[PDB]
Amino acid sequence: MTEYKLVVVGAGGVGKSALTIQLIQNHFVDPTIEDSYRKQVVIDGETCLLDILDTAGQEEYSAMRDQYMRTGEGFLCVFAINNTKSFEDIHQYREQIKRVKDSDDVPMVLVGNKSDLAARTVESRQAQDLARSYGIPYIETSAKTRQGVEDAFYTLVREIRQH
Ligand SMILES: Nc1nc2c(ncn2[C@@H]2O[C@H](COP(=O)(O)OP(=O)(O)O)[C@@H](O)[C@H]2O)c(=O)[nH]1
Ligand SMILES: [Mg+2]
Repeated sequence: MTEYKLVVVGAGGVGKSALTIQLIQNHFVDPTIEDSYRKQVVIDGETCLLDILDTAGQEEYSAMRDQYMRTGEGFLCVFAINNTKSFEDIHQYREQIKRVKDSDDVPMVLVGNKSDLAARTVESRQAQDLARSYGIPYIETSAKTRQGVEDAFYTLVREIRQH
């Protein structure tokens, strides 16, 4: 069976775990433990197996994180739309992924999470522009309402398929 190795990266607190648990278990929810989840799904008719690594356990740029990240095929790069720092951080996360995969074109999607919360501090247009300047998709999402959550992950699989 076709497996898709996915990795969820981004600043602590943006909703990585909430997005993953919503995708896998269909409900909304330890920010230090790092682990992988699996689930058999059908995407565009293809029955397949997602293997999802939920990163945590310190900002980033330890070799330990790379030891975990290196096995990933595609990356879900998440920020929170009310946390400007988490959005600035995407540049670094993207750089770290390119270095660990030793590639200039790694399957990746930008995810603006916490779409249910108002008074956003990152406008959609700006995030759409970042994704476009990177040549990757942008999906907005809420781990809380589930809006956009399948679109974000399934989109990542479609990027893996096309690379
Ligand atoms: N309102 C709202 N809160 C969220 C969302 N996603 C995560 N959270 C909350 O943000 C905090 C961090 O979420 P978590 O998934 O643990 O973030 P992580 O550190 O990136 O794994 C927790 O209070 C979560 O319940 C979301 O989409 N909407
Ligand atoms: Mg977490």
